[PDB]
Amino acid sequence: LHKEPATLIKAIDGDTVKKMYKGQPMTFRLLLVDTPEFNEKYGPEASAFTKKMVENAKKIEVEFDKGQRTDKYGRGLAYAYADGKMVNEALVRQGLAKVAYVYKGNNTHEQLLRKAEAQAKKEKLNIWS
Ligand SMILES: Cc1cn([C@H]2C[C@H](OP(=O)(O)O)[C@@H](COP(=O)(O)O)O2)c(=O)[nH]c1=O
Ligand SMILES: [Ca+2]
Repeated sequence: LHKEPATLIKAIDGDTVKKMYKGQPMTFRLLLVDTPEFNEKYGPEASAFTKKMVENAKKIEVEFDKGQRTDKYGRGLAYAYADGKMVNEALVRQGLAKVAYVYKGNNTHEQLLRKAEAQAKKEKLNIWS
């Protein structure tokens, strides 16, 4: 896989971020994770975590996996990076997202994210508290 440029347009919630990619607006849904909805417990905390991470970044990048690049809603499916740190992993490591939606052929970073979730669980963080 490889990282590609994008710019932030708007953080939407814990696991959706609108970005400009190849010069076009696109809503990205973060691969391999599930944050709570805003109306659910830890939903506002997940939204805030993602928002701060992408708004503070000097450099946003997206990385597509090997398989489908958009979902049935037209959302881009990618790993998002903020100054080189993966947002998807950081959410899971903080107990603000579960590893989820692991479809075959778009699962390159699965084991990395599962390791983060185990550590969040051991620490009883947030969702795991
Ligand atoms: C993360 C992800 C979600 N989706 C779909 C599955 C779910 O369909 P349904 O909408 O029918 O439940 C939905 C979950 O996204 P949200 O967690 O954003 O709701 O998005 C994909 O198809 N591929 C993916 O990689
Ligand atoms: Ca969600």
